[PDB]
Amino acid sequence: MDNTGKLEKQLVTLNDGLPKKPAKEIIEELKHHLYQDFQKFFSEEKKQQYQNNFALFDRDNDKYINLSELKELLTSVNITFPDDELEELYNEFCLTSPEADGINEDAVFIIVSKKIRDNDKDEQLTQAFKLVEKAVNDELAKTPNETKEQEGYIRVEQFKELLMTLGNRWSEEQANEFLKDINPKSDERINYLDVVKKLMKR
Amino acid sequence: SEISGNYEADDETLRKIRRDLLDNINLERRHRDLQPVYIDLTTNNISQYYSEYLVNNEHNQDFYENAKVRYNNLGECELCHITAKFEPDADITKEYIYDYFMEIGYLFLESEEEKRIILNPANNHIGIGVFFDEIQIVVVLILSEKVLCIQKISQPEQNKIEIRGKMLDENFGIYAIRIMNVDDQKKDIKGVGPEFIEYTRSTQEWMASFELELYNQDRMAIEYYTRVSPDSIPYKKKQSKNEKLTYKHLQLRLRTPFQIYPDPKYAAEDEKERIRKEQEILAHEEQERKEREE
Amino acid sequence: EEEFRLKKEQWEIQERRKKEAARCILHFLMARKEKSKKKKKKKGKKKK
Repeated sequence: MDNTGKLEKQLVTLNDGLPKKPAKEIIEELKHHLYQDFQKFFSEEKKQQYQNNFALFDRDNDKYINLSELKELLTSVNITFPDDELEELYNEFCLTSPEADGINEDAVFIIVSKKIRDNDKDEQLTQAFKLVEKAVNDELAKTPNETKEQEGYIRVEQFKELLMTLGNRWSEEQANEFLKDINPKSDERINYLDVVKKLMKR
Repeated sequence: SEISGNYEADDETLRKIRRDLLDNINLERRHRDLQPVYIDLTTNNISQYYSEYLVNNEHNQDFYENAKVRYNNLGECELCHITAKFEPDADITKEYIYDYFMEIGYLFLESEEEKRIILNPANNHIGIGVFFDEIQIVVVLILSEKVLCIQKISQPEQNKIEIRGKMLDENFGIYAIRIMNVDDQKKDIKGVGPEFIEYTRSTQEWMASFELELYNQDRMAIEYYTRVSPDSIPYKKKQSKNEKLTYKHLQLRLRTPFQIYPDPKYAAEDEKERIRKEQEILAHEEQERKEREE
Repeated sequence: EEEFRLKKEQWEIQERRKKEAARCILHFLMARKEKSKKKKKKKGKKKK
């Protein structure tokens, strides 16, 4: 009795059974998970087109194309990477397949996966700005005594719970940083347009 | 097709069965003088997924571990799952299966391993997933020991989240509320520290109000961090212009894939069954009082 | 008839997809390669 103590540390230990399967099978299943998103991200036309821009640079028919051949495939498909990003992507697959003289057909497909997957993330994030501005303007028109300057300006209470709807959940904890990062200037209002710029720039 | 009929299950009934197993566990815990179990988002989602996988496939330790990795699970976890077949010549009905789930909870209370995992005093987060097919059913429970558990996540103001959580650890007070991209692990998407957190140490509860719009809200999780000696945390304290939060001194405690707790549907359905419970109880007590008067 | 027309449209789509597959197939062997030279003469007389 007497409530003698105490603050005790119930240390949350990350011992939740790291994948007991061998690293090889871990790799195959991770690859399958990556390819599954590929399947929907790219129409069958895109899939059966990337070979029509992979092989001729894969002149040797070994199913492996160097970084230059990968970039040529990208240019032919009208999808372009920055030099550094494309080189990194090609070299990562070359390392993961040391017995491969570059990036294989699957490697090129995955590189396009990353490209148009970043593009789709940006497009969803952008379409988010459209609904955000729609709601901001509608609520501002619901308050006719508030100047149009607020178009773009939005409250802290007008900027949080939109993190429960679309894409891949930014929870409430994933609703925190941007505030500190962009410094609401003692007003707790930060332009959703400024958030458009920053989130499109990341 | 002509002979075998469909057996689809309602989401409302799924939530009913899951929370009823949870409440039976809580009732047994209080009967034995044990702490009631809160709904951990990670455990709940992972257990639902695992039971859904179980009804059509057998237990897979590697598959469960990979699912936990994808969800970004945190902390030690204990799993209790059971699959049972229907009678060869017995009719299957909604109330039949619901009383069968009651009996599944009773058999959990009658089973050593699963009851022990459910009632472990150290473990303080529990998630339930109930699933089944035309031939069998499965119940899955995922429990863990953690400091902070989510008691309320609301959507009152369209643009002001509020994940209300209670810290089950005294040394640890919620300090860091931040996460990184599940798809982009290195991508520290969004998070804050005490200056934007309302922590009441006595309950060790925490709320907060801050900003982030309809950006990426389908899959990823919720990374609740805590600090030692909740007193030292400058909760909702104005950080100097040259002062920014440091998560390197902040301990990750709970990674629960984001979901409204209770999600408006969960909350409304739960209030529905509760209110009907009090309605039935009042009718029964009226009848009992009349009988006692006679 | 409506189901048949829908199936025909799906078949046309699959034919276009197989043309894309042929595009994949006709993109590899532009150059290679090495002199299938010596002996494929085994040509048994009994025909089909």
